[PDB]
Amino acid sequence: NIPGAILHSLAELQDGLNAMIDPSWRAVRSLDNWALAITMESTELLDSYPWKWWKNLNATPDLANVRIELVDIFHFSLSGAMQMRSTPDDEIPAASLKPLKEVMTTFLPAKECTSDPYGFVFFPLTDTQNAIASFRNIIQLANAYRFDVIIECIIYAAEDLGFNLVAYYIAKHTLNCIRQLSGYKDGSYVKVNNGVEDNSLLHNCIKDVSLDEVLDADKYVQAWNSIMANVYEAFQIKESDRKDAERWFALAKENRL
Amino acid sequence: NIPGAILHSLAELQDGLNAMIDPSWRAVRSLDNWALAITMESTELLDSYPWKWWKNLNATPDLANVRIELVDIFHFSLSGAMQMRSTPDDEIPAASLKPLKEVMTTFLPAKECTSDPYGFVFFPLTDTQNAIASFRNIIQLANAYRFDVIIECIIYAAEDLGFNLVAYYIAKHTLNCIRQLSGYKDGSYVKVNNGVEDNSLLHNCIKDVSLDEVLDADKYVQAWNSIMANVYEAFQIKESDRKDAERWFALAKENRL
Ligand SMILES: O=c1ccn([C@H]2C[C@H](O)[C@@H](COP(=O)(O)NP(=O)(O)OP(=O)(O)O)O2)c(=O)[nH]1
Ligand SMILES: O=c1ccn([C@H]2C[C@H](O)[C@@H](COP(=O)(O)NP(=O)(O)OP(=O)(O)O)O2)c(=O)[nH]1
Ligand SMILES: [Ca+2]
Ligand SMILES: [Ca+2]
Ligand SMILES: [Ca+2]
Ligand SMILES: [Ca+2]
Repeated sequence: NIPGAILHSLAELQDGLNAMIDPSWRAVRSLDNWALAITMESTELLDSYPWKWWKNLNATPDLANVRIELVDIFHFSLSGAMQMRSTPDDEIPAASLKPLKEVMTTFLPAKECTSDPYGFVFFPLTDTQNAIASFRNIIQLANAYRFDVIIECIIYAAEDLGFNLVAYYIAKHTLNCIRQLSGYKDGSYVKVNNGVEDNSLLHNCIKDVSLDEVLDADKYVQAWNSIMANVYEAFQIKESDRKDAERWFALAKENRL
Repeated sequence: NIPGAILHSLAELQDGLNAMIDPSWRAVRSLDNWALAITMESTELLDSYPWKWWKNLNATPDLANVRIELVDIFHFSLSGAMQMRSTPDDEIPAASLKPLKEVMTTFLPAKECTSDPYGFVFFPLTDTQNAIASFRNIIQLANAYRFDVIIECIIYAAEDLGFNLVAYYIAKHTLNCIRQLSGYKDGSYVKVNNGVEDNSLLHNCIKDVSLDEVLDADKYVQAWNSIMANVYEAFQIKESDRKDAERWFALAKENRL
């Protein structure tokens, strides 16, 4: 799905969000931090499905929420990948250098099913049993620091669930920025404001964005900016507290220098 | 901490709760089900701690909630252990028969610390970094079906956090029963009723119970019955909808026949 130059641009966005949280995030964060964050998000993903046999039987999967949780994993996976790229070779943990088969047991659904390219995520993801096996595997990828592999898995999940991964990433990226501006660190952010969850507003912010537009080498920057603005406008954020893509790219290009 | 005959009696309680959920639970449930449930609970446990570096900085650990989450893991671990005991030898998965070192990477805190007997959980559990390493290990035990090992870990955690594991188990066991009577399956249960979480009521139901009383070979049944009644009374449950220990033991003894 995603061209290399687009993925590089997403990483730059991720770098800027991470730096907003902590200027020297590479020096302060650890590979285990990102692995933990992914593990935690993966359980939020699974909680979108009616996996419990003792509660809410015959509930249908919250597939809309799944979009969000996939994008959250993606943020942490991009982060872990560049944490790895920045890790000196002699500080790379053994689990990430050993054969994958030696550090992971792979889980499979009972019923026959499509797979992603690797042997890890299963379709359709409308199916609870496919989702369970999928994200038990993701947690084991995380534990073995295979952030790049997790990234591929997410793109295929997004393909199957029939949503625009990149568009959703920019929307949530923007919300993540918004939360840091609005007291997320000090506990004053109202995440569920008047019964409504902040994530739930993001869907309407991406209805107007096409698959070709968000990945198109010429069009992507304008399209990402329009998602950004939609999200900032949805949260009543003043113009002067906003950033655009170019700005995130600029902050990354000087962070690299 | 816990004598063998007491653990056997807890298993009988667990068997009865599981049968209330599904009469033939051994035939319908799988080892992966219990492993998944433990994985999910372990993330709820970790969410009691200020592990996030981007939210609610300098929050203190919800150690009271930790008690509950530990007991939830215990319920699923007892369940997995007797699922294993009931699994024909040729259906036992390889991960549970291989050397533990071959199916698990063990996580350690950075700072020096006490351990439980096995090499898996770290003290004090007032420390976020100890908790993180502890439950990343628990999830890997779960994935390798080491339910009995998880059980030992929980007893040592309870020792360090200075609470009565068995007393808390009976209280939550009773609440689990109460939820099944009150529409948990069909979605009509009010878990957060008037802003208050049901689990949060359980603490006052165990203040009057001592460590010696709940494990004492003569006294344990009366003590467990009094916790049971306290919990049923805390949720306004009519006498005729209650069960006592003897009753759970009786239901187990005929389920075995
Ligand atoms: O250094 C970071 C830290 C967080 N994040 C982002 C990624 C992810 O999209 C987001 C997740 O934040 P939370 O887990 O705090 N909340 P979420 O959006 O999952 O809702 P919930 O509170 O229900 O978990 O945090 C970063 O990108 N970089
Ligand atoms: O077959 C089962 C299924 C559930 N259980 C119990 C064990 C555990 O104490 C309890 C957990 O139920 P939930 O996860 O539904 N709710 P919890 O108490 O963790 O609160 P929350 O909804 O916040 O997860 O279910 C059994 O004992 N046997
Ligand atoms: Ca989260
Ligand atoms: Ca999330
Ligand atoms: Ca739970
Ligand atoms: Ca729980």
